[PDB]
Amino acid sequence: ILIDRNCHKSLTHLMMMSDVTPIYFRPTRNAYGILGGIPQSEFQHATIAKRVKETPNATWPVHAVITNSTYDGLLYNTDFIKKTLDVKSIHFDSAWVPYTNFSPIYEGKCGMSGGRVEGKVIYETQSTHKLLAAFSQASMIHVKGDVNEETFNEAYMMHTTTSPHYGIVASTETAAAMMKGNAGKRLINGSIERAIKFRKEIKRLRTESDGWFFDVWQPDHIDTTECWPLRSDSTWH
Amino acid sequence: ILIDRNCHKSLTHLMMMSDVTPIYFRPTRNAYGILGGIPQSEFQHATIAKRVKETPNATWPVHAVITNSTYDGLLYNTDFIKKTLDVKSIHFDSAWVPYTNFSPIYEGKCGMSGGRVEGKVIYETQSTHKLLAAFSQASMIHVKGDVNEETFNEAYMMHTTTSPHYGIVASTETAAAMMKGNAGKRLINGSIERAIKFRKEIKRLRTESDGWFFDVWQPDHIDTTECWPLRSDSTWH
Repeated sequence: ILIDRNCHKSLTHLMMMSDVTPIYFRPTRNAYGILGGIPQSEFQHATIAKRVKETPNATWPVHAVITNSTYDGLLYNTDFIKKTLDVKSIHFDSAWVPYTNFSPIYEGKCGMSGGRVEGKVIYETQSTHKLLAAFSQASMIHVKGDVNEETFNEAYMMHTTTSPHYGIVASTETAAAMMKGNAGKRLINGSIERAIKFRKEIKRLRTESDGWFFDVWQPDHIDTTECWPLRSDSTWH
Repeated sequence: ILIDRNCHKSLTHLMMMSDVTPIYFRPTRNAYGILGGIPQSEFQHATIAKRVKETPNATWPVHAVITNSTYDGLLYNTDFIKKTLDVKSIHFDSAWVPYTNFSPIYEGKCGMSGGRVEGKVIYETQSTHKLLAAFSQASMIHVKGDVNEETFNEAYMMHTTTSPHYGIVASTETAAAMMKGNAGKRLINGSIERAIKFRKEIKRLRTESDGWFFDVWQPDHIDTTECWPLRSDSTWH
């Protein structure tokens, strides 16, 4: 497998249950300690083949797991990933970004963004309770492609319980039901606009106050409702 | 004579016209360059007699000239001066404080404050055009005591012109006429209150702004309409 080093404890637990072998991706980071992302060089065939070559008992990876976004909300250019990562199944551990479909700001920024990619199956495992409105221990597995229906259904049956809490299930479905229509679009756009307005006054109060004040790790000029790209020609990140 | 070192060019010009001999008072000063005042030790008999003793061709002083206030508006405790300065005539060059009588804030802070002092004549030479409302080249000489009327009238006639500008004379009298009644008291109290309110916001804007701001050389807590005394237990001065 190609597992992100910026992973969860759950992926480590998975690797300890199953007889698999890793190549770890190498994310970047700043002096703050914010876990950034994997460079573009570590998704092409050359570096993956090299890291396969200097790993004992390792073959060509048959699966890839990527934390999209990171813990601090750094989305990837997932179209680049789904085009150039030459594995037969790419998994996006989108625990912190489950709200993706419900605003066109996040177009091209999840596993389910864009159409059905050819030759590989895209997994996305939105943690619905985290950022949407759902009871805890609620999650989803969205696939994109063709999978063996009975084998994958049996694998799903393998890890879940047999008598589930129907409150959690009803909350899991009602979370998506809160997002159909105009009310869900109004929710997502209101949340994003409120976040942007909070960001604008926290930078405003920084320049209004005396002495020190709280800074917020964001581009120096933000005034539009978009995912602000991290540019190499700036140094805020 | 006992002339303040914090003097005007006019007093130097006077000393060059007349065959007199000085003992110079020694005012204090801060690092800003603000001319402070003479300490209390240099108005008693011991230091004056000493400075007479180590000055050639010098006798006991028959006149004293004191700049009250200074250029930066530092009034003296003039009752101390009129009690302990043992000369027969004390002159206060009150060019910058002509408005003294018109608010009880300045009680005990001019030559004309208090009653007729015994044994000496107090002069005060308010420059009326400076802080009151009068045309330029206007001034007054207020005396307090008994003077030789014809000799002093002849000395006054000696330096003034013979055909004066009656606009300046009318403005000189109208400046005092602006201060009788309730209108003059309202003028002086309004000016002092406006000054105090300006001082309170300039210290307020200092703590409101970011980075540096203009400071104002005044006590850290001012909220009353009084001449704020310069205390040895504080360091703002």
